[PDB]
Amino acid sequence: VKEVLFMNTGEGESSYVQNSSFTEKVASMAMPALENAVETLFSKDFHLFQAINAADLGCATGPNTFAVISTIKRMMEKKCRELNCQTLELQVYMNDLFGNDFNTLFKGLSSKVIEEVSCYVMGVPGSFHGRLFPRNSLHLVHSSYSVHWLTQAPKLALNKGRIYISKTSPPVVREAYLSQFHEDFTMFLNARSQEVVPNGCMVLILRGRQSSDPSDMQSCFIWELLAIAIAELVSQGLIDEDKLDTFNIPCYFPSLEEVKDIVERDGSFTIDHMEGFELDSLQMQENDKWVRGEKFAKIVRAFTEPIISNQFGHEIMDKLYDKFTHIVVSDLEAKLPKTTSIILVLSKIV
Amino acid sequence: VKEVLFMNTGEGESSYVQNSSFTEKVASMAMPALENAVETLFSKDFHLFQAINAADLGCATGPNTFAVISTIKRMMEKKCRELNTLELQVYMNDLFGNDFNTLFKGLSSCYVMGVPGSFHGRLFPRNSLHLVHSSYSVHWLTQAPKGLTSRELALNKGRIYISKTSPPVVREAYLSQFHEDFTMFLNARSQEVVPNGCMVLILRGRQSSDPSDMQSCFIWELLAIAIAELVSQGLIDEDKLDTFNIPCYFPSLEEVKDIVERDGSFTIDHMEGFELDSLQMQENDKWVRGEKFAKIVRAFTEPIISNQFGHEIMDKLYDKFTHIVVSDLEAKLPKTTSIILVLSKIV
Ligand SMILES: Nc1ncnc2c1ncn2[C@@H]1O[C@H](CSCC[C@H](N)C(=O)O)[C@@H](O)[C@H]1O
Ligand SMILES: Cn1c(=O)c2c([nH]c(=O)n2C)n(C)c1=O
Ligand SMILES: Cn1c(=O)c2c([nH]c(=O)n2C)n(C)c1=O
Repeated sequence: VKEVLFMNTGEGESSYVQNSSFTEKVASMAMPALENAVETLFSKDFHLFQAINAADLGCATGPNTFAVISTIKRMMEKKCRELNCQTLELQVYMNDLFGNDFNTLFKGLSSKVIEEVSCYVMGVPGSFHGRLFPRNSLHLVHSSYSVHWLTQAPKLALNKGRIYISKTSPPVVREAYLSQFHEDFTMFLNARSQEVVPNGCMVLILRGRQSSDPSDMQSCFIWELLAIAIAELVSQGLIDEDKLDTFNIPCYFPSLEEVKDIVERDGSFTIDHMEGFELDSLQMQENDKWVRGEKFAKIVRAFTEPIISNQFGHEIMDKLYDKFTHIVVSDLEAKLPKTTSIILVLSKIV
Repeated sequence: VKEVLFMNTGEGESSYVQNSSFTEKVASMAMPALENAVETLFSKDFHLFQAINAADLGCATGPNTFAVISTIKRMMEKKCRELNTLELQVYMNDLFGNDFNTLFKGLSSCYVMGVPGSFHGRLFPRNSLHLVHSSYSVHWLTQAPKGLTSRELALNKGRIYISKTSPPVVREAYLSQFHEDFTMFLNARSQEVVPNGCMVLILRGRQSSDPSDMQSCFIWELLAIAIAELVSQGLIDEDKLDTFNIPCYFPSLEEVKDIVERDGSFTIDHMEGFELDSLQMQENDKWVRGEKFAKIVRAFTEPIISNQFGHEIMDKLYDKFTHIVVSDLEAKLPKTTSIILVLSKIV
């Protein structure tokens, strides 16, 4: 399951790295959260000797992951100047599933090194649902749009005819995802529990929703639209529907209260600061519906192609996303509901 | 060179991972050297608490780097029980362009991480390493040795390494460079290894103490002729074979010592040499056993050579290589001398 989850490898031509415009803005909207978090590590005083270990979980191949490395070093070098002490060292651990194209990210990481603080970038392949780093190895943890991806799909059963929680899917389809996120998030939080230094800090950003029920269009339109495009191909006979009935995507966008309660029960890290914000799903600067759709199709296909192609096949991929782009521009007039995101800042209690 | 050096990236059939034939034997001989060093770290006692950091500097995409990790972890498993809750952190280090995807594809308490970059510079935080390993990686320079230019034409015309048909300065030139680059490796590593930490490094060198001995440099010699013959055919430019010199050096046992002596940070617990057959030689067909030697040569020299002559004429080059090895020498070459060197931070 984690053996086939990742984003478009390479390159970048219509891959993940080229189509990372939206997610870069989420980091931009949550950059101060990191900046404050770095300052707290300096207020801790204990982390000033001798080296500070930070890590980004779920870095893909895209240009977003060294954005935060830049802010961490910049902020660190700034407070390094106030302390008037050139001893600060920084080791950064970039984490993603094995299937990820590290060479593309490495080639990207190769350019930005090459200065008060030295920076050491290491790559850590593997799932973050288990333990990745030795005990008390991390002062700071950062994660953007990677937490919501589940360990496994929630569990002749059926979620007809969708790949996700919808208005057309009652009722354990909503409940399973809820308990499943609790299942996966707990592993994550608990695996971190032994990984982060006491009084450490944590900054998590994931895609969620403000609605009480996730079947609302704003919450689940990506999967609802994907579910339509695959279903229409079944009408054409290109794909068998019983595969669509069976396939549901291992991912989940939760509400803030659900997310809080998830962190509360496991009293490892107290919630320093939580917040929910909605960005315009796509820009929206183009008056051409095809332009808005294509830019949004290529970015949606970018982070969904490998996980979907596993179930439906490499070959038919091109036709599905073309049908998906079409119903966005023509059927939906290049207009989509807002996209909620959740800034989640924690600090280990032990 | 740091940008354009990597082993053959991929997974078959010319990839270095499929061509680990020779190196897996060297790792076997240095396994006891590795076995002991891992145990001396336990003798250092302080390393019991709390987690031990190991680093392989030069792991390619081949499976040989897992061979080193497996024994660190397995040896520790026995040491902990007698001592009665441990953790190991292994860093895989290599240049960029290294098929870490292939590396990590072959990959899948012990937590391993990938560290891209040269070991001629800083790679790890200060006082963070207890044990460091590097097999057949250190003898690569960061550049063609200085002093092969210009004077103002020149100089190793027409070969790619130290040979008989060459001015006396090339022996000094290659020894000059290696000294400089190795110091930086020792200099950089001097500030990462914990005090009384351990460092086990493996490279190949000469036993003849003369750089131009056929035994010591047959690989580059057999290549140099292989390139040269294809030059006569007009297939490859002539000036290129002359100007280009390979960024690698095979030091003597005594020459290694000085380098380590000059830089007082590391002391020598042990240092030895062992010569292995360049090929087996357990096979009867020369034309079908020299190819395996030809394949593994192509596994680590294709990218560094394709860079200067283009990948366009590569296939014909190693075709002559195999021909030279299997016809001229009748599939018989001098043994490859390998060097085990065990060090400790003098702090
Ligand atoms: N269980 C898991 N363990 C480790 N990484 C995971 C994971 N589930 C999803 N991911 C990774 O999380 C990534 C989200 S895309 C990365 C988001 C952001 N643009 C950035 O560059 O940081 C994907 O590459 C995916 O491989
Ligand atoms: C659910 N979700 C998105 O919606 C999204 C992602 N990156 C984008 O740019 N978008 C829009 N990823 C990574 C994802 O997980
Ligand atoms: C110079 N040189 C070799 O000659 C060699 C290597 N691997 C082997 O199997 N051989 C023989 N490597 C890694 C190397 O750099």
